[PDB]
Amino acid sequence: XIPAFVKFAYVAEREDELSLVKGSRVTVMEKCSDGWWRGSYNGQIGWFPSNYVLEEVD
Amino acid sequence: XIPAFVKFAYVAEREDELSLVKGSRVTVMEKCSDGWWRGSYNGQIGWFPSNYVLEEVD
Amino acid sequence: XIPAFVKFAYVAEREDELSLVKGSRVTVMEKCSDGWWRGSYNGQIGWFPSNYVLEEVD
Amino acid sequence: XIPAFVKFAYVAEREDELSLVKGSRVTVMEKCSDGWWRGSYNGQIGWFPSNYVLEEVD
Ligand SMILES: [Zn+2]
Ligand SMILES: [Zn+2]
Ligand SMILES: [Zn+2]
Ligand SMILES: [Zn+2]
Ligand SMILES: [Zn+2]
Ligand SMILES: [Zn+2]
Ligand SMILES: [Zn+2]
Ligand SMILES: [Zn+2]
Ligand SMILES: [Zn+2]
Ligand SMILES: [Zn+2]
Repeated sequence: XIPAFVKFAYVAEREDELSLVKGSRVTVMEKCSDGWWRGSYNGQIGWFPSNYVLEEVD
Repeated sequence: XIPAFVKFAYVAEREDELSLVKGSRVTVMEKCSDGWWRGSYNGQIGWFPSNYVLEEVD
Repeated sequence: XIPAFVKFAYVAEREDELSLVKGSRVTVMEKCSDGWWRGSYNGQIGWFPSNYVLEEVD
Repeated sequence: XIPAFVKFAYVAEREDELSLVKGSRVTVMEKCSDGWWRGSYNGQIGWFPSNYVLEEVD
């Protein structure tokens, strides 16, 4: 599975979305061609807009 | 928007799924990395598993 | 199935939501305890917040 | 939040579904008029069909 870093804060707006905390690491489980990604953070799973994060370049 | 052709029949199992008629042409609007695609057929819009279809860009 | 009248305009904000036009009639197919309802209007199906509509009293 | 007890085992068939262990207690957070309920069990959150469970308010 694929890690990404939160560049911008995101407050979940629907119950199946994941709130993103600026500076944290999320695990991306799934990508959609429309730019919504599904991932996990701190025991929570859900959808977020991909342009709030940047995939880790290791 | 992209055409795909139905190889195997698929009965919608959830309310947001599209039933696929064998041999028919569907318009794929969206693709997700877990193999679910979203498309339309004869007025209807829904998700379906991509291993039941075959993409065209021929 | 159960008709309702749109009291307030709603512009769909996710792809599985239904835009509501002020004054139109929607068919409600499903209600959720959190207040999201699923219905159809003019060949479109999707979710909307129930407090934008009023169930028809006939 | 409301307890329900699992009568029949259920294997999650979609990524947003909850697997139900027979005999276990789940917390139902939400109910939809088509018979899908959303609940939690041992850290996990997901949808499941309500005819596999039995509500308590005893
Ligand atoms: Zn927004
Ligand atoms: Zn999408
Ligand atoms: Zn790194
Ligand atoms: Zn199936
Ligand atoms: Zn998926
Ligand atoms: Zn809103
Ligand atoms: Zn809900
Ligand atoms: Zn009337
Ligand atoms: Zn099933
Ligand atoms: Zn439903």
